[PDB]
Amino acid sequence: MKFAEHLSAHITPEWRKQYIQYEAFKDMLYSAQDQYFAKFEEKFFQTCEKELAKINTFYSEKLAEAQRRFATLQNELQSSLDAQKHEERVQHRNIKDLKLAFSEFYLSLILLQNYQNLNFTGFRKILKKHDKILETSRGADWRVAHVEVAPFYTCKKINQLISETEAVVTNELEQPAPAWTTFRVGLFCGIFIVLNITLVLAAVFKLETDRSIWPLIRIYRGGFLLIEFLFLLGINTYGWRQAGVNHVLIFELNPRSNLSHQHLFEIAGFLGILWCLSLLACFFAPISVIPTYVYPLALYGFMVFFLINPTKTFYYKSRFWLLKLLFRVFTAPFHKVGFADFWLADQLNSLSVILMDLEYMICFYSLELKWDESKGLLPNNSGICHKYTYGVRAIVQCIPAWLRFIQCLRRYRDTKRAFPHLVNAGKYSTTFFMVTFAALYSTHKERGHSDTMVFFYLWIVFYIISSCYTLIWDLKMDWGLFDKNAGENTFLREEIVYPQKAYYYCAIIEDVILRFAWTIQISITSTTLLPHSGDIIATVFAPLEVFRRFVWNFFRLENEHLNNCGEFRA
Amino acid sequence: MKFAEHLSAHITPEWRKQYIQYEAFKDMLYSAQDQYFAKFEEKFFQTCEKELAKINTFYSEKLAEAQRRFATLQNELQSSLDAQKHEERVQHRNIKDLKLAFSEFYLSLILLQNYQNLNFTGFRKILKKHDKILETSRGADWRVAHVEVAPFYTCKKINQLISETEAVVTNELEQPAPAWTTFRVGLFCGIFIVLNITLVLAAVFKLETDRSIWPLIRIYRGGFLLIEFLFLLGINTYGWRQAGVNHVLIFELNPRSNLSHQHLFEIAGFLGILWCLSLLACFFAPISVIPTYVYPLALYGFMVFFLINPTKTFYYKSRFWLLKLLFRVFTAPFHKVGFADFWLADQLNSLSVILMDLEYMICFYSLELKWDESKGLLPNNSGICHKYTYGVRAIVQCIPAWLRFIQCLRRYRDTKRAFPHLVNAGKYSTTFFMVTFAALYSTHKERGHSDTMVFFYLWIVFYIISSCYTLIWDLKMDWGLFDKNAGENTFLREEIVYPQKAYYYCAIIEDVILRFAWTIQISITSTTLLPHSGDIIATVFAPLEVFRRFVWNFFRLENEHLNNCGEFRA
Ligand SMILES: CCCCCCCCCCCCCCCCCC(=O)OC[C@H](COP(=O)(O)OCCN)OC(=O)CCCCCCCCCCCCCCCCC
Ligand SMILES: CCCCCCCCCCCCCCCCCC(=O)OC[C@H](COP(=O)(O)OCCN)OC(=O)CCCCCCCCCCCCCCCCC
Ligand SMILES: CCCCCCCCCCCCCCCCCC(=O)OC[C@H](COP(=O)(O)OCCN)OC(=O)CCCCCCCCCCCCCCCCC
Ligand SMILES: CCCCCCCCCCCCCCCCCC(=O)OC[C@H](COP(=O)(O)OCCN)OC(=O)CCCCCCCCCCCCCCCCC
Ligand SMILES: CCCCCCCCCCCCCCCCCC(=O)OC[C@H](COP(=O)(O)OCCN)OC(=O)CCCCCCCCCCCCCCCCC
Ligand SMILES: CCCCCCCCCCCCCCCCCC(=O)OC[C@H](COP(=O)(O)OCCN)OC(=O)CCCCCCCCCCCCCCCCC
Ligand SMILES: O=P(O)(O)O[C@H]1[C@H](OP(=O)(O)O)[C@@H](OP(=O)(O)O)[C@@H](OP(=O)(O)O)[C@H](OP(=O)(O)O)[C@H]1OP(=O)(O)O
Ligand SMILES: O=P(O)(O)O[C@H]1[C@H](OP(=O)(O)O)[C@@H](OP(=O)(O)O)[C@@H](OP(=O)(O)O)[C@H](OP(=O)(O)O)[C@H]1OP(=O)(O)O
Ligand SMILES: CC(C)CCC[C@@H](C)[C@H]1CC[C@H]2[C@@H]3CC=C4C[C@@H](O)CC[C@]4(C)[C@H]3CC[C@]12C
Ligand SMILES: CC(C)CCC[C@@H](C)[C@H]1CC[C@H]2[C@@H]3CC=C4C[C@@H](O)CC[C@]4(C)[C@H]3CC[C@]12C
Ligand SMILES: CC(C)CCC[C@@H](C)[C@H]1CC[C@H]2[C@@H]3CC=C4C[C@@H](O)CC[C@]4(C)[C@H]3CC[C@]12C
Ligand SMILES: CC(C)CCC[C@@H](C)[C@H]1CC[C@H]2[C@@H]3CC=C4C[C@@H](O)CC[C@]4(C)[C@H]3CC[C@]12C
Ligand SMILES: CC(C)CCC[C@@H](C)[C@H]1CC[C@H]2[C@@H]3CC=C4C[C@@H](O)CC[C@]4(C)[C@H]3CC[C@]12C
Ligand SMILES: CC(C)CCC[C@@H](C)[C@H]1CC[C@H]2[C@@H]3CC=C4C[C@@H](O)CC[C@]4(C)[C@H]3CC[C@]12C
Ligand SMILES: CC(C)CCC[C@@H](C)[C@H]1CC[C@H]2[C@@H]3CC=C4C[C@@H](O)CC[C@]4(C)[C@H]3CC[C@]12C
Ligand SMILES: CC(C)CCC[C@@H](C)[C@H]1CC[C@H]2[C@@H]3CC=C4C[C@@H](O)CC[C@]4(C)[C@H]3CC[C@]12C
Ligand SMILES: CCCCCCCCCCCCCCCC(=O)O
Ligand SMILES: CCCCCCCCCCCCCCCC(=O)O
Repeated sequence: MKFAEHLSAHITPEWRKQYIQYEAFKDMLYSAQDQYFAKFEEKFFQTCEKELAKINTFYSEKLAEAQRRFATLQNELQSSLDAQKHEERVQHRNIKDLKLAFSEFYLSLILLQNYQNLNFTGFRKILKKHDKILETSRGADWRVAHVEVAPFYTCKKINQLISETEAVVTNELEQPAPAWTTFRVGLFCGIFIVLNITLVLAAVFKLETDRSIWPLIRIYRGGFLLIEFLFLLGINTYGWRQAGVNHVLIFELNPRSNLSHQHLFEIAGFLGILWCLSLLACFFAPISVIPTYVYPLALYGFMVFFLINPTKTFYYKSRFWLLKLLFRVFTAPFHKVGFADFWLADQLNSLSVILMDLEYMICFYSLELKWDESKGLLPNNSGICHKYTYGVRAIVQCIPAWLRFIQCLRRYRDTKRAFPHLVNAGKYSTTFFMVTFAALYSTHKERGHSDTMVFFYLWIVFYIISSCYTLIWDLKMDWGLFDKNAGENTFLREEIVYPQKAYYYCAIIEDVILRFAWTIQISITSTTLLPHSGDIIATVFAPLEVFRRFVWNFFRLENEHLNNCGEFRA
Repeated sequence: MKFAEHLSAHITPEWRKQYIQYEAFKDMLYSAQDQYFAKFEEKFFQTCEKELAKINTFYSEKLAEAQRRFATLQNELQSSLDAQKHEERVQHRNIKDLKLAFSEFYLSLILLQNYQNLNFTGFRKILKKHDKILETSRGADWRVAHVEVAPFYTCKKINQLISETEAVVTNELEQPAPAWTTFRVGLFCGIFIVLNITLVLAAVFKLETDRSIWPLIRIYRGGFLLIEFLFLLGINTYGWRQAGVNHVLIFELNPRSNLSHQHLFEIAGFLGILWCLSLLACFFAPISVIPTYVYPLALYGFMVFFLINPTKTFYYKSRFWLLKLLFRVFTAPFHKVGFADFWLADQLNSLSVILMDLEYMICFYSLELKWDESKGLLPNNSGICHKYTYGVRAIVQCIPAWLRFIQCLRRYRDTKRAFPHLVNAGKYSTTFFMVTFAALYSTHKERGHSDTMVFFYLWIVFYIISSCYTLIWDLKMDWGLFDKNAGENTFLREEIVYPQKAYYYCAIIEDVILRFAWTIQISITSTTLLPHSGDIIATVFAPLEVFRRFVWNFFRLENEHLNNCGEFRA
């Protein structure tokens, strides 16, 4: 695909003869590969010099007439304001015609850096293409000897031009997804809606409830949290794009190819059917010979095979990007950290239930599950797997904290700043004390120690420090709120990107309620309180917790683009 | 909505200042209404003269350079052909660039012809709007004395210019619906699919089959037939639009607003969801107190209220367009006939099973249904309603033939041509003899007359008469096939529109096959053969006749657009 034929796709035909004719210069690139060698390798560098001057002459002429039009647009605007200083109703209609003229020139300006960047990207593609076609390194230097020094690239006046246009718009003045991809979202949004209703009815009416269903819920709870996250992240990618925050830049995402919000809802929908089908099948058990415990591996196994597929199909381009990011996060100290590394490494800190539930499924299927009985997923009637023996659950529980804490220490040894790179380590180091004091208390109660209640105090004394540490932190720097430049935006930062100010006030209240209760759940599961209360409270809070991470994703990215608090891009 | 802002909506901004500025004159009109009288009328007969000359000067100049560009393209294309007469690879690449050049030139011709016709429409809207705002007839007189004689309207050279453009393209050279509608279509499709599978499973397993279920099928068949027809008609409109057939013209539809295929798919999906819900509810009967027979009334009454709703919401425009067409069709002799009337009155001829089932439902609910028992839709265990007593079934069966015969007679009386306006009369009149002889056979067999088998031979003899009459007719004039000007397209007409001829051959075979069984289906319903065989053969043949009607609709429109066989537009 080579960026070759898709280059001219996002180019207006009015400049068709003017842009780099990438499709043309490939054709005789393969001519010599099918058909002197030094002459054939130099002619392209002279051919690219033909395109060098063609874009050099046009851009400078366009740039010169753009800044001259910047005088003209200036001459246009305040004169309308001077005209402002039915007659005025036509005048602002004439202004709105001028706002169109400013917008078309802004659109005309928009085309100009594309005439630079698309060409600027268009060059390098044909120079490395020449670089393995003829096995040369001069092309890698030709972009340095010509492109990196060419007038159409070195002069960045076009970048600062729209910077004035955007400013003057805010001072004086003030592609859709393919139809098939939109349809498939509806089809997968409909099969998921009805299938849930039959699941509700099947549990209440058909399936019997005398047998304990606790193992079934604690096994299938892992799947639901992932499906909630992917769908909730689909709303996020729509919010960023609509608001205006350039998530394509902060994420260091591929500038050309990216997943729109419609694409995310399709992956969320498809897994929704498979999860619902597996749960519904386990109830009725239509096969009557295939055991019920084989269905959970079919569901989780399918997702794993979906993610790690070599086949260059089914979102293959975007699947490796996650795989590269996931591995770089897990081996945190061995690599540097960017915004992509930080984001995923933190997202796993609110998805800790899935990692825990993986341990339960592994233990249950290997210690307490009988592979000689058809219905084994539902017990006939006290299992180590759902307990905290040896604190194996505590070790996996602290895994998400380990990834971030190591990253912050690694992020300290490249810049040597105690603030805000070591204070961040404090907020992640508190969760280690959260689980340790919990596990020791529960074991002491089981043994019967007199000072068991002493360990209860620390687990409650250390309960609060964890909550306020991450609450005062998320509300001050991650979101950037509570600033001295509040002005009109009282208790807020000076500039807001999202339309309505009530949303910022709404999330401040919500980020406190769901934070003081979440730290109970991450520590309740270690201790033993009640078999019903050991699930009924962990199943009503875990789907709530991922919602908190969803709203926190709305403001961290905005505060990373407005102020660059993270200093990732400098 | 007055065509006012949507005029400028489908106008390229490059000519925005050149088109009529409908919004400004609307505003001055409401300024008048909010605030001399003749002096008002007089000064806006010159105001439209301002746009009269503005568009007169632009169009004639644009057409003057267009025909000069027509000389230019005639200086361009054969020069490429002369250049045609890797070198030739670059030559034909420049040839394709010149085809692109002719493409935006044709786009500019498109811009010119709408700069004529949309401007023409805007004139008539503003003049008529002035005709009730100030209660004057001069505006219509002005649209006759200036618009109807204007240089930009009287000179139709642009139409033949685009004709020449299409001719040269065929000689030498050779908007998407909003995403919400597509998503809704997908949602309804998925819900329908899952509910159908649930219905099949419930029928096979849960509901008991010892009791007779024939009344349920003979009641619920009509909704399925209607839904199938609507979905197939959506596919029909998609095929028409994609092929190039200008169905906007033959149907005399509104040039601006029309129902694209996805709207039809949405309506079909919604009705399918409702029908499936009604059937599934009738199966389980969850309420256990509400009787099972009220669900068909709920479904059919909801459909009726949907079609007759006064509210100007939910496809209101198309809704009353269909209502007007149906009213004009049913009172056939009192009105003239256009393509819409003929098309709907013929569509109703292949949907007779819906009327038959409506009659059956009326009789069953008025004569044999006990309104004092909850479960009555399923008989406990010989019903006059499902029989053919008095030939009420016969008369409702021949109703559509009566409508079409009356329409053809009215067309003949308004034209006085024995061909082709009287052979159609016999083709539609054979059905009366069909049903009369079938009913007489059945009655005589019930009585036990010796010459009942005489009526058997008479029915069988008239069977082939009815079958070949409409089969030869549909294959010769309605489709236009089997023409002497075959040439390469053997057994076909000289010009074909759809891409592949195998479609034509398959449709010929399909029509010949299915025309000999729909007649059996429409003739058995009067006679009595077997309670199982009565229902089964009709139930497996009814959903096929609508498919045959769809495939006939696929070709009748092409034939009338290509040859004007019906002579409706002359
Ligand atoms: C007891 C049984 C219960 C069973 C429950 C099972 C769960 C049901 C969940 C239903 C999921 C529905 C979500 C699908 C929405 C798809 C919308 C869509 O595709 O529209 C995209 C929309 C328009 O895009 P446009 O601007 O035209 O073009 C964009 C350029 N690419 O642009 C947008 O992206 C904006 C509008 C869409 C995003 C905002 C709203 C989406 C979600 C709203 C709430 C859905 C309900 C959530 C679950 C219930 C909890 C409240
Ligand atoms: C092992 C523990 C697992 C626990 C959960 C951790 C994983 C959670 C899910 C993955 C992370 C969330 C998605 C992050 C992406 C959000 C960023 C965004 O908006 O961009 C979309 C991203 C960019 O892709 P794009 O720009 O097209 O490609 C760049 C290179 N050309 O493109 C993307 O959408 C990237 C994400 C991959 C594509 C969608 C996800 C596919 C995976 C399905 C489920 C995997 C199940 C894992 C096993 C679970 C076992 C219980
Ligand atoms: C990857 C996992 C492996 C594959 C999983 C396969 C799909 C999930 C399981 C589907 C099972 C559907 C029900 C099977 C019925 C088997 C019999 C049964 O238990 O029936 C329950 C109920 C009462 O039946 P009863 O009279 O007791 O039967 C006596 C037997 N002679 O009789 C009924 O069935 C009552 C009606 C309720 C049925 C609801 C079924 C809805 C969902 C089924 C699949 C739909 C798929 C939709 C998506 C596909 C793509 C569009
Ligand atoms: C016991 C179990 C029973 C299970 C079965 C129950 C019934 C299931 C019926 C499912 C019906 C689904 C049909 C919905 C199709 C909608 C597609 C759509 O909207 O796509 C639009 C498509 C592309 O549009 P584009 O050209 O991009 O833009 C047009 C500009 N306005 O434009 C188009 O319209 C062109 C492409 C789509 C139209 C042609 C193909 C549609 C139908 C294909 C066959 C469907 C199956 C029929 C039922 C089975 C019998 C074979
Ligand atoms: C009483 C006996 C009934 C037996 C069956 C007879 C009715 C069959 C269904 C209606 C007729 C078929 C539809 C014809 C449309 C095909 C023409 C076409 O492609 O154009 C769509 C047409 C034009 O609309 P448009 O151009 O937008 O508006 C013009 C004015 N601006 O716009 C249309 O789509 C017009 C049709 C209306 C909109 C869809 C239909 C709504 C009705 C729903 C179901 C009706 C149930 C009737 C009762 C049944 C009782 C058993
Ligand atoms: C226009 C009419 C107005 C609308 C009418 C109502 C909606 C349509 C009918 C829906 C009926 C759903 C099921 C009703 C169950 C009623 C009870 C019953 O008989 O259940 C059957 C079976 C046996 O039940 P049993 O255990 O004997 O009950 C003992 C009571 N304690 O037990 C079972 O239920 C077995 C489990 C299978 C149930 C399958 C249901 C699938 C479809 C349900 C509706 C789907 C939603 C549609 C779309 C929603 C919106 C998008
Ligand atoms: O779509 P992708 O998988 O990303 O591959 C394309 C393209 O692949 P094709 O050779 O099959 O067309 C190649 O473009 P060229 O460099 O050969 O011109 C090259 O990838 P491969 O050589 O490995 O096939 C290139 O780089 P990359 O895959 O790293 O992205 C990339 O084009 P883009 O860089 O524009 O995406
Ligand atoms: O949306 P529609 O139903 O098509 O009605 C609009 C518009 O209605 P409104 O007055 O409510 O905006 C009127 O436009 P004017 O002719 O008054 O400028 C007029 O309909 P009514 O006067 O009956 O309301 C006109 O005619 P029609 O409804 O017959 O189509 C039609 O605008 P268009 O003719 O451009 O479609
Ligand atoms: C989340 C990532 C790290 C993977 C999941 C955690 C893995 C490493 C955990 C989860 C369940 C764990 C097992 C659970 C129970 C037992 C029984 C006992 O003999 C100790 C080891 C053994 C066999 C554990 C080995 C490690 C294990 C497989
Ligand atoms: C996280 C994803 C990969 C899901 C994990 C599924 C796989 C890795 C797990 C789930 C259940 C596991 C099995 C559970 C029990 C036993 C019996 C033991 O005597 C040998 C290992 C064996 C056979 C395990 C092998 C690994 C296994 C199949
Ligand atoms: C940098 C430092 C502070 C990080 C420490 C993280 C690791 C080493 C800590 C965090 C949680 C801890 C566990 C928490 C609870 C228990 C249960 C107890 O019966 C034995 C020790 C054991 C199993 C702990 C072992 C050490 C542990 C895994
Ligand atoms: C339940 C209460 C206490 C807290 C819940 C807060 C929820 C409802 C609020 C907090 C932040 C909000 C978002 C803030 C900004 C945007 C962008 C806007 O263009 C569409 C709405 C959207 C996407 C909002 C959706 C609703 C939202 C998620
Ligand atoms: C298709 C259009 C014309 C409407 C449907 C046909 C109507 C007119 C038909 C269908 C069912 C018919 C009824 C069926 C049975 C009987 C019983 C007997 O006492 C004769 C009249 C009566 C009561 C009929 C009256 C006319 C009727 C209501
Ligand atoms: C064509 C569409 C509207 C479907 C027809 C539904 C309506 C018109 C029909 C269906 C069943 C019918 C009812 C069937 C039986 C009776 C009992 C009789 O003593 C009085 C009339 C009455 C009460 C009928 C009135 C009309 C009725 C409600
Ligand atoms: C112009 C002419 C040819 C059209 C004739 C159409 C009408 C009048 C015809 C067509 C179908 C006919 C009916 C068909 C069957 C029977 C059953 C029989 O036991 C009595 C007569 C009766 C009820 C017929 C009466 C007349 C009828 C209604
Ligand atoms: C069953 C056999 C004997 C006959 C069935 C005929 C069917 C399959 C054929 C007959 C005519 C065909 C159509 C002819 C033309 C068009 C338009 C084209 O752009 C897409 C295919 C489409 C929409 C075809 C769909 C399939 C079709 C309806
Ligand atoms: C579960 C039944 C579904 C039946 C309908 C399936 C409709 C989608 C078919 C897609 C085929 C391939 C086209 C993909 C186009 C694209 O990549 O956008
Ligand atoms: C059964 C659950 C459905 C929930 C999701 C419903 C999504 C559709 C909402 C429609 C709102 C109106 C939007 C109309 C816009 C348009 O006309 O294109």
